Amino acid sequence: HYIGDLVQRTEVELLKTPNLGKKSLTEIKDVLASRGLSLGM
Amino acid sequence: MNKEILAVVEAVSNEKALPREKIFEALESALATATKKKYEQEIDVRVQIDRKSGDFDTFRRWLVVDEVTQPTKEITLEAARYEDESLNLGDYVEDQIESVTFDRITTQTAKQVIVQKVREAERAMVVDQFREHEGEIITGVVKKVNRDNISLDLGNNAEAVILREDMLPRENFRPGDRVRGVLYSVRPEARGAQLFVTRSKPEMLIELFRIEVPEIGEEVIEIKAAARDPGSRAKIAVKTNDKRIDPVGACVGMRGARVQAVSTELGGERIDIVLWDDNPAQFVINAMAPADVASIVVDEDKHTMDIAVEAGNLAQAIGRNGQNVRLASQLSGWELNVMTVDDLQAKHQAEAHAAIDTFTKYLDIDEDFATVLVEEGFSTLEELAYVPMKELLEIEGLDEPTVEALRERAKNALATIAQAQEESLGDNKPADDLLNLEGVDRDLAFKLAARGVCTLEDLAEQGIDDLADIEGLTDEKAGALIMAARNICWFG
Amino acid sequence: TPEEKLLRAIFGEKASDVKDSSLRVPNGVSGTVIDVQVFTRDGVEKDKRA
Repeated sequence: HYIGDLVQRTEVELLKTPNLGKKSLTEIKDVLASRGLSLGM
Repeated sequence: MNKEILAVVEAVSNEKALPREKIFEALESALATATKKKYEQEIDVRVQIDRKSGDFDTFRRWLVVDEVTQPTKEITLEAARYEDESLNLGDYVEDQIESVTFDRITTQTAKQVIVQKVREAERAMVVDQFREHEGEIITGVVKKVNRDNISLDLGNNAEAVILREDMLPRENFRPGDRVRGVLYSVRPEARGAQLFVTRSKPEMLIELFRIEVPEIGEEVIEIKAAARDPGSRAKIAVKTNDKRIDPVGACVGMRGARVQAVSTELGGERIDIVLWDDNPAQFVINAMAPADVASIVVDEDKHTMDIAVEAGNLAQAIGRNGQNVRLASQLSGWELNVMTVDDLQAKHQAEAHAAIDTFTKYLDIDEDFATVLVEEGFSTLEELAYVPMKELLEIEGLDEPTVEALRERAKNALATIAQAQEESLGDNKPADDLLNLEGVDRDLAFKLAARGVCTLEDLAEQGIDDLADIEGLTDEKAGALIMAARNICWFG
Repeated sequence: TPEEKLLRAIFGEKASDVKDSSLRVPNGVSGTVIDVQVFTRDGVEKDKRA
């Protein structure tokens, strides 16, 4: 629900989620990077 | 007091099939625990009850061990042997200790330990002791009626349960009513009801017949099968080895008196009694009673039987809501298709025409030769491909070269279907592509490829949402296959 | 639940199925016990405090 929940998940965990493609994972990284955040903090 | 102690211990043993020794060992452990609770410092206690007087001595037990971890409860073998040279590892050293006064506290501790073997375990013990009742028709008194189950009292602190599915659909029991039922399962719920009793299952019918028909109890007549629609209708199949005894007549009894006693106990359930035959077709004819069967066709490969009846008997053969055919099918173990003589002939003509069309299309034979193959009993391309060459050579007009050519054509017709299964579907070519994703058969690979997912890479690029409309693919199975595809494509 | 018929082996007496309960007193007042009188009808065993 929150950005703080998303930032704790690893890239390998997000790829296990249902309806989660490589394209949507790249979108999430690019958007988090635009805000100075990274996956796995 | 002295004799009263021993008499009480004997009464516990009698209450729920226990032992005087097992009751005393447990009272000793109970008293040791009660003395250890009173003792502020946690120290091992050993109580010994004299079996003649009921007097008891309490010790400070010292578990003789090799290495002492708990100096308050353990003593070394060397130190134990200094007091008594006869002691071994695992024995107890004692110490003169004041026995706990038997107040209502110790009384509550010891009587509960005795109740753990003569109230909760008494339920299980009584069920086991009644080895006949466990399996046959036990009799209980209704103690409590709930929405989902009935609790029965069997006596001796044994409680049984009838579940809602284990009752007949029209039975209404009240507290205090006597109920018979088969003990079909003994579990381990000593506290409560470990015994499960049924009135709905077929075993209730079998055991009622065993009690009502002496010839079944004497093993002169055997019940081979029983099929049951509880509180409505049942069928039983009976056999005898004695040619002097009619097994159906014995189970019916004088003017139906025996079968009517069983029916009355089952709330007016209609019972058909049929002769068991070792021929499946003759046994199914008997099972279809009271409907007259005109012909039977047996399909051994599908384990099915087509039953032709006269148009006037069709409604009787099916029965109310299919009850007669269903009970006959459950009794025989065969799937039973009931139709008219005219419908059976129309079905056989349609099957013969479909076989002729199949053979003409795939074997490149004329309709006359395809008709001869169907008249000789060949219905499938598999039969023609795999049947022994001798059976095909018994057909008038077939020579060894023509049989070999027919078999080669039949195998090639199947190889053309296997080529589609390999590529178009996914049994070889697309098995390492559209079906590479773990959890996808040849059918699923062709369903994926119909959506444009032709490769293992195409599947790795999908979302669960893109595959959600594929018939037979759950979101979990889609997610597993996409992850398997990604593991191979992106992490291999 | 603890069958008090096996009492003869442990407690003794006969059957302690009777509700065991000690007459305890109610609330509302504090105090300090200053004087205790014990009167005994003659024939009854005097206990140690009497």
